[PDB]
Amino acid sequence: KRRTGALTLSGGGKR
Amino acid sequence: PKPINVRVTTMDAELEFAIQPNTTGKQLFDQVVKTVGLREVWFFGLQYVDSKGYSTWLKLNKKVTQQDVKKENPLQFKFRAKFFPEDVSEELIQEITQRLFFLQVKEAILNDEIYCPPETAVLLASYAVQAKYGDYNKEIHKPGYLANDRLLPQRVLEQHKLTKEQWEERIQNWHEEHRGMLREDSMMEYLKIAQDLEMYGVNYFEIKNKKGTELWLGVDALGLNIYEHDDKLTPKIGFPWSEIRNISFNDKKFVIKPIDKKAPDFVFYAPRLRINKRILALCMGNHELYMRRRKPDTIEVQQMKAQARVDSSGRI
Repeated sequence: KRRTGALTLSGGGKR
Repeated sequence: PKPINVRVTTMDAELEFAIQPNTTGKQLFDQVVKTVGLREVWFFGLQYVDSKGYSTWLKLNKKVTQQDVKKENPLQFKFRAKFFPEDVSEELIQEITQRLFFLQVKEAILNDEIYCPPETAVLLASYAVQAKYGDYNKEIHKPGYLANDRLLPQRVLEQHKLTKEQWEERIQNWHEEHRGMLREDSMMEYLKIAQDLEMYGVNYFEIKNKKGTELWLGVDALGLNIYEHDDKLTPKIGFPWSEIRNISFNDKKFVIKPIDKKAPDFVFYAPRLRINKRILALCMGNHELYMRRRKPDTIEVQQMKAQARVDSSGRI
């Protein structure tokens, strides 16, 4: 099983 | 442990392999790339249709059998380009790589998948006509030589009025001007034009807002885009990578939180959970490459573009 998910873009993390 | 037959088609070639219960997406890909002789792999992927009709990319990491590939004799895959560069001119380095994009984009336009106005069309066709036949020469290329060639999208044939010959005559005029144009340039010149098309490089998805209105969520090289169901050309709301902070999703709900907190959060709804995971999947990909293309060139890439400069330079 696998339902949720997210990707942080602009977050000062990746530059 | 009988093997599972598989068919992978390149743009201009058919490959037939044999897989297993636990052959990863990676393995398959790695092999296809090897057998084809393709190096700039970060642009491609194997495409297919799932049990429930949708098109999608094979996940490299999870197993080939262990994803909804439509159950049919030879599993059907299309080694087709997955991500498009921001400028076809200086990102597509090798002849082969340059190539498959040209052919892939051509088909798409000829199948009305990527819209194209009649003029731009005729010009594009002229470039392919240059790339296939070479220089126009009348002595051999008399009238109607483009009779047996597929050249224009259908939408500009059914919705217009010329005969096939007239149309041909236009391609013909343009063809005459592209003289002394090698096929490498003829092909690139094609792509340069095409990449400025409204639909070029966009992945479309079927969705709805909260009300229940039909909408298109597009994922391209620069970010997201929400289109009005009747206008797949003009974005009604764009979400560039830099204006988004974080993208997330629950079963059928998807949210786009803007980097600007004074701004509201956007939410659209997807038909099946699989689509939201696929949307996020593409967002990682493009974004990933959107950054890799704003940082210095990898050494490998360096020697590529280098070794490439010598393959079109000259001699004495």
